[PDB]
Order: sequence, then structure tokens, then C-alpha cells
Amino acid sequence: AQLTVGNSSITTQEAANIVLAYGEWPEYCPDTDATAVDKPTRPDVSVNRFYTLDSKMWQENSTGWYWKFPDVLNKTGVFGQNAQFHYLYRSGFCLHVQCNASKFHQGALLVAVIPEFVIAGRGEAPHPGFTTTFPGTTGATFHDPYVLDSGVPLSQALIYPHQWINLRTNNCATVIVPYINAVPFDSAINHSNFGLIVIPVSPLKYSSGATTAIPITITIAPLNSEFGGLR
Amino acid sequence: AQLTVGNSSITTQEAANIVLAYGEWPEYCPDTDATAVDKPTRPDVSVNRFYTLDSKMWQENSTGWYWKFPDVLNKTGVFGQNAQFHYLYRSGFCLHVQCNASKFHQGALLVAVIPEFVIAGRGEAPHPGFTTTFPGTTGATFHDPYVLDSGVPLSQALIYPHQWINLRTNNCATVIVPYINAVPFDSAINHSNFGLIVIPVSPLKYSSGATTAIPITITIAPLNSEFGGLR
Amino acid sequence: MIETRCVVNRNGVLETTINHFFSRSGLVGVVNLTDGGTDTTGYVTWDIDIMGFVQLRRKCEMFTYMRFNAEFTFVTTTKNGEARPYMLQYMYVPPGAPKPTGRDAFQWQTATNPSVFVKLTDPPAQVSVPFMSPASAYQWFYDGYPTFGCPNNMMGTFAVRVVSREASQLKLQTRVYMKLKHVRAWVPRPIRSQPYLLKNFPNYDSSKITNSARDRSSIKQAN
Amino acid sequence: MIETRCVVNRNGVLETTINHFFSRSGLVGVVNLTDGGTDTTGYVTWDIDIMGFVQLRRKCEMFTYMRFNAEFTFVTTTKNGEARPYMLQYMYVPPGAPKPTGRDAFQWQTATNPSVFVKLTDPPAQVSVPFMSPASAYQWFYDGYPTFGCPNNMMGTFAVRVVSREASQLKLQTRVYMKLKHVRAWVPRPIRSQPYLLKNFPNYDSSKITNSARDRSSIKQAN
Amino acid sequence: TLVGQICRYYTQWSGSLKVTFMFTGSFMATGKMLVAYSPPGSAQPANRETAMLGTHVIWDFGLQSSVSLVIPWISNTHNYDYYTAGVVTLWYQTNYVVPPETPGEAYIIAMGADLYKFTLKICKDTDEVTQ
Repeated sequence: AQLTVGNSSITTQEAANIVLAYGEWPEYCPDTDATAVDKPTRPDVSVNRFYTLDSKMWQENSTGWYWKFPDVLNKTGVFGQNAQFHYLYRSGFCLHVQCNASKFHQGALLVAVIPEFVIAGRGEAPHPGFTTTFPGTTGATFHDPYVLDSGVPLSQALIYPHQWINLRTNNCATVIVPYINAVPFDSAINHSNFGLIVIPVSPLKYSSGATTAIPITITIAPLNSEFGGLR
Repeated sequence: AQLTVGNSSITTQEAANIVLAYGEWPEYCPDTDATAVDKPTRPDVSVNRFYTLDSKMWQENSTGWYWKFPDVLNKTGVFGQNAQFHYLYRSGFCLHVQCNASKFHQGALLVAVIPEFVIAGRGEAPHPGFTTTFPGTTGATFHDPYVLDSGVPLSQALIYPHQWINLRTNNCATVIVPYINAVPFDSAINHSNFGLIVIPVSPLKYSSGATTAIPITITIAPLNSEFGGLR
Repeated sequence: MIETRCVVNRNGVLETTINHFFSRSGLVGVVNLTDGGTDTTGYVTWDIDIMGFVQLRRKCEMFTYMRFNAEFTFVTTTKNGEARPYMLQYMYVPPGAPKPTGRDAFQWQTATNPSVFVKLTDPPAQVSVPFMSPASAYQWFYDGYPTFGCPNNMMGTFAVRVVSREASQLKLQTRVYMKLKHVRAWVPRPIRSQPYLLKNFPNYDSSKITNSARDRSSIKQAN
Repeated sequence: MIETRCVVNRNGVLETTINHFFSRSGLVGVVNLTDGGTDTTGYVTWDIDIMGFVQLRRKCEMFTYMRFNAEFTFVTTTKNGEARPYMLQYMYVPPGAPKPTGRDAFQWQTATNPSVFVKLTDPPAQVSVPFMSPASAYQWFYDGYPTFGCPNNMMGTFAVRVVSREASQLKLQTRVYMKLKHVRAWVPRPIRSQPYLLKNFPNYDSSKITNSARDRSSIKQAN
Repeated sequence: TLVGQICRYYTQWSGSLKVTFMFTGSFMATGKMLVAYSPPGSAQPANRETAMLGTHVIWDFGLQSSVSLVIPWISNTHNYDYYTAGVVTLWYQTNYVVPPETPGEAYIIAMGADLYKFTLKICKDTDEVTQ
């Protein structure tokens, strides 16, 4: 299959197997008081499309990565432009994580979506800087995967919308995440709604002569975006 | 596919390709004179189920193996219990032979069912002991596969219900064996009805770094068992 | 214990509901009031906080979002505990309102701060506080910068004093009991396996990390 | 405070109604009763006046005309505040009636002045006073000469004493709480921007006039 | 697990469970394992033969990559230890088979859950939290 949205087209297989986060689809907001006064913007032309990050290199020594949204998209394309200004923001996402690996590679990756995912201090009160809350497009790497760096067991990470990537069976995973918040609109700049996490649970293994590093590619498609008054 | 009989479940593929021995299915006995007096027992609850032996290790130097039935089951489970006592016995079987081997392994196994299979002496008159007639659950290994140790060419072994296992095409084989005897009931302890044989015709070959020994797993399911008066 | 047998029947399903799991009024804080004239303050303020004790803190951090009404009960005694007929005042201070600066200060007479006057020989006073947040729920996990003062999701504050012209020398402690009611919860979390370092933040000791299961001799032996 | 976000939804409309805006019982006065035999009076009278405190005074001067019923509550304590079983008498004196001249004076036994007898260890007494004016409303702005004695729109007076034959040496203060009920209001006014000089009259200092908005550097710069 | 942590808030439980084994090897590795459950009141099996004489599964991870084993019923009534256990074991039916130039070592991940038949009663407080 080939998925074509706007001017971007990605190669991927067609499988009805996906993970709806919590079981609901992205939706446009139920009409509110503020947006009845000013009708919000629902762009899809060049705005809602596939964005593909710099791929990550998984090696035998790795820990794993996380991303924060909307943040990862705050400087990109025409979404980051609308993400700037526009003091009101709402959106869902379509996340596809891919792995290019030969049949001779073995390992597995846990892939999850955590709402309001808060990295804590490893110390006193070392309030974690803007680097852990806003790592940007590149993302961050975990220090203590076993606790997720939240003080929480990774064993129990499976009450979050998730999919395994087992280099034996499947090389890809797709998670549909609706907008999840305690308020219909929020600020995309100072608040990250959720975060995405890829942790190797079983480390990468290969025999000498194989490639020592396996790339992980992320692809982000916004769904049902809405933007507010222009800053 | 997954085959579930009683409390045992095995993983195997679903293929209509099987070998019916001689073309007939296991059947319950046509009514006789003795069993009209005492109605025979036809247990299937925990009795008729998959039994899986200790797997055999096929190496470059091997000869091949045989088993004797009912004997192989005489000390097992609740079948061996009913096999003990019960001076009258009848049954068919379902035999599935499996081989776990990588695509880089080559070789082939002839798998056959021989009724009234009699190992002879290799000498004088060295009457072969209870070890060759009743090898037990483990089984025995051939001395001279070429003659089958019966004084008979292995080339002609193909007038017996049989299937090849060629590590190129298929890794498994299944043979349905009815009850075959000159009398409806017989003694399961002092008479073995038939025997099962796995002989590598083309020896196992691999290049260094591969596993040097390939396991062969046997699975036995009784069919249409009947037992007599209790000793 | 006792009564060792096998239970072949399904249990009652009602005890596992979220609303029953957060019910059962319990102790949310202890504050101490000494009315000493000018050498001692003579009043107390207690900010409303659920996380002050880690038992219930661990049960709210199972979820991302919650909604509920609170019911408070004040059990107040004097030192040795023998009670005498002294009037008291529990004033509630809504979010975004100034708190008492002193015993006789003008804030105690503000009418928008609702109050209750009850003698110390009376049965303990009960009060029902609605859902106070400007969002649709309270959230103790907020990824971003809240700043702005102390715990998250400010419910309010209680202040207690004695009602008299002259300071009565009296030493009080008021136990506060809270019962959550009409509780809704969203987006469940994993339960914390690490000790809490400090309030308001999910810090953990990086050098010493505790493991979720205890240890055994070998993996090939259960018992 | 805390909880900094944007509220996209309409608030509740019920809190802005006139009747809710004047509700919420609050403190309308403090009077002090020392029963000292002949060296001290031994009773108190409190004329009913809303304007005695400027918080609620400012909220009644938002309107020209109002109509309502009052509900009073008496919270009374002794010095240090420890209470003992003494009977009290709160007598209400209707408009146009003579007030007590002394503790044992005959006015206390007049039946047309309604009374309530309650021990000082009991919960505080509550009383409901109707709309008392000969007009259809109370007006604190009357352009003309009212003269005739003290505040405008006389509601009545309360008097308190202790009920005993012999004077009990006891030092009391009675806090009065008033809650307006069924409030109607007409002809709204502007809210006062100047300090109040004195009661009953809207005087202001002519030499020092305060300006309604505070000051900034320049008009061409907001922040 | 979560079942493990929630049970700490209740005095009695009962119902059925589910245990999932997930094999992460190379695609070309192959073999069989025996996933068996010995009910309560018996010690864990001594060899594979006696594990095979009871509730079990033969799982070939060359064909199937993941296997589930439902445990029919478990109960804890409740410092005499009233729960008589019962055990899950893992056996090598075959030897793990590997082609040339692929690691020859893999890992199994285990998971556990409650079936809809599971219930809980008599609330209490967890032994983990100290304060």
C-alpha cells in the first residue's frame, strides 16, 4: 500500500490492525462559548499530513526514547506555524512507528502513549528543565527505563494504549490518539498533552557481520486539528 | 491451528494431507460373543489424548529409531493404567511426527508403520531379548538400517503406510493407523501390534555454526480404544 | 487469621467500583491551635490537600483525572481531651481569597467566606464542598509549567479560631476527615513502586531504586 | 493562587442575581453586656442598621430602593468564652416604641415587644423580621428633609439582658448576624469611589479627592 | 502486575487467570516448550513426564509466536498461610534450534491478567506504603 496525504507519500503495508487509544476517534470539538463568538480554524490542505522525524538508531546498549506532543511539531512545516500564535489548540494524531531490520535481528520494543507524561527529578527538588518537558523534534533518551523515569514500573505500562514491535513477527505499529484533556482547548506552547515512548524491553541481538544499529522511524499525521485566535 | 484434546494442546498446522494406513479408519469392534456377556469399556475422558514422548536428537552419525505399540504407552498416564490389567485390548492411533529445523538444514527421514514388526538376531539362535521387542517409551536405535534389522531391504519399506519428511518441503507427518490383527481382541502386555520407524535416508547436513542436532518429536493420540475384564 | 477453605462462588461486585473505592471518610490532616494571647498566634489555617498522606495519595495517582465533591468533618479536642463549652469558628476561604493574617483580623468577618459556629462540647461539624476547579476535573499530573503557588487544583482553605473577646488559654487540635463523593475518574495510571521523595512532584531516588518483586534463590524453583 | 488556564465556557448565571448577591448571613454589629449591679448598666440595645459597616453599606448604595425580610442570629460568649447556663432575653422593640431605660425596667415585661429566652449554653437564637417600612421600600437616599431622629428606615431595636433576680457578675458580647431574604431592588446607582466621612450622609472630603483609576507612566504605553 | 497491586487492597479474591508467553527470537529460530500448570495441593512437577500428565500446552515458537494458558480457578480466603499455591513451569520439549550466524540466545516475556470471572472483597490498605 501507499498512503498519500497532501504532497507526502509513505510506503507501508495495509493492515486493519491498529490501536485506537481508549477506543475513541479524534473528533472536532463540541461547540463552545468562545468559539461560537469566533469560529475556529479547521485546516486541512498542507497542514495535516505525514511528518517523518529523523530516524533513531537502536543499538545493543540503548535505553529508549520519548517524544512530547504537540511539542515535537512546534517547529515544523505549516503546523508549527499554526502551533505558534493561535492561543487555542486542539487535535488528535495518527502515529506510525517503523523498524527496518533483517530476519537475522532479534529484539522487541514496547511502544506506548502516555497522557500527561511527566519526567521527574533523579535527585532535593531538582525541577527538571525544559529539556525533559520539551525535548523538541529529536526527543530524549531514558535514564532508568525500569521506572520510566516517573517513579513507576514499566511492567504496568500496558494500561496505556500500546503495541509491541517484535522483530520476529511485526516491524511496525500504529496508534490512533484522540485529543485527551480536562478542558476542550489548551495552549500548545506551554502544555504538552501526551507523550510517545519506545523502549527496547528485550535488547537488540545479532551475530557479527550484521548491522550493529537498527533505525526506528516515526511518522506523525494530525487529525481533526483546530486553532484559535492569532497571537 | 491448535489441537486441543482433554487437558493437552499442541501447536501444529492445519493440512488435510494425512496418511490413512491401508485406507481404513479406526473403528469400534463388531459385536463379539465375549463382549456381549461383558460390555467393553470405551473410555474417552482423560484416557484418549495427546501423549508426547521425549524428543529424539538426530545427528550426522545417526541410524534411526523405532517404537512398539501399545508398549510405548504401557507406562504412561491413565492409558498405561488401563493397559495394565484389562486382559482384552483394542485400539487405533493417530501419530504425528515433527521436526524442528532451520531452512539451512538438509536431510530426509523415512517414516513408516510396520504391523507385526519383528527385530531379529544378528548372530546360532540369539533370540532377541525384551529390549528389542519392548524398548519402552524411549525406543530403540537400528543397527543395520539397510536391512531394517529384519533381514529385509529398506528400499521396499514403501509398501507400508508411510510419509517422507524432507527438510526442504515438509517438517511433519501424520499417519492414522487402525487396529490390525488376526483376532478382534488381544493382550496389550505380551503382544505389540505394530511399530513405528523413523530412519534418515539422506543424512543430516549443515555448515559449521548451525545446530549439530535436530530434535524429532512424537505425539500419540489413541482412537476408539476398548478394554476388557480387569486383571 | 482463620477460616481456611475454598470459595467456589463469585464475590460481590459492588466493592470494586471507583465510587466505593474512594469513599470511607478518613483523616486528611492534623492542625494545632493554642490561644496564648500575644505569645501565640491563636488560630490555624489548613490548605485542602489530598496528597498530604501517602495512602490515599497512592490511590489518586492511579488516575490522571478525577471529579468529586468533598465532605469534611472536624474532630477537635483539648490536650488531655476533656471538653468545655467554647465556641469555635471554621471559616472556609474559597480559591482566590485572602486568608486570615491573625486572630482578630478583619478577614474573619468577611461574609463571602462561609463559616460555622459550634461549641466544643457539641458533636463534630460536617460540611460539604462542591467541585471547585475551573477545568472539568482535578489533575495531579500536568506536563508543562503550572507555577502559580501551594498544591495543584486549589480547593480552598479552612481556618479555625475560638470565639471570645479575650484570649482563652486553650490548646486545641482539630482532626480533619474527608469523604469523597460522586467520584468520577479517567485515564488510569500505573501504581507507584518507588518511595515518594517530596510532595507535588513525582521525584525518586536514582541511586537507590527498589524492585517491584522480592527475590528468590533460583528461577527454576518456586517454593 | 493556582490553576492558570483559559475558560472557554459560560459560567453559572445564578450567582449574579440580586437575591443571591445580598444573601449570605454576616456580622452586622457587636455589643457588650456587663452585669455589674449598680456600677454598670447591665443590658444592651442595638438599633437595626445595615450601614454600620462599610462592606455591605457599599452594596446597598448601588440601589435607590430595596425590599426584603431580615433574619438575625445572636452569637454570644463571655470574655475568655467558656459558657455557663445563664438565661438571656432578646427583646425586639418595634418601630415607634419605647426602649428599656434600665435592667429591671418595666419595658422588659411589655408583651407587644416580642422576646426570646435562651440559655447561654444553647445554640445561637434565630429570628425572622418582616418588611417594616410604611412605604413600599427602604430608601437610604432621600432628597429633602426627613429629620425625625437614628438612621433612616427604622426597622426596630434589639435589647439583651440576663434573666436573674440578683445581678450575676458576667461580661458578655453578642455578635449579631443578619441575612437578607427575598430581596428586591430598584433604580441602580453608581458605586462610591470616595471614602465615607460619616454615617447617614454621603459626605466626602473636597480637598482630597481620590481618582477612580490608578496611575501609569505614559498614555502611549500599556505595560 | 496490576492484579498483584490491586489484590493488596482486598482481603479475599477468586476467579480465573490468564498467563501469556511471548517469544522474542530471530525469525529463523525454532523449537518447542512445554507450558504446564500443576493445580494447588501438589508440588511442582519433578520431570517433563509428570508435567505432561496434567494441564499443559506444547508451544512451538517457530510456528506460533505467543501462547496463553488459562488457569481454571484460584482462590485466596484469608498468620498461617492459607493459600496452597499451584505452579506454572516451563520445560524444553526440544532444544532451541538455530541456523548459522544468528545469536542462539533469546528471551521469553511473561504476562498475567484476570478473566472476567475474577472478583474481590473486604477492602483494606496496602502493605507496600509504610507511613
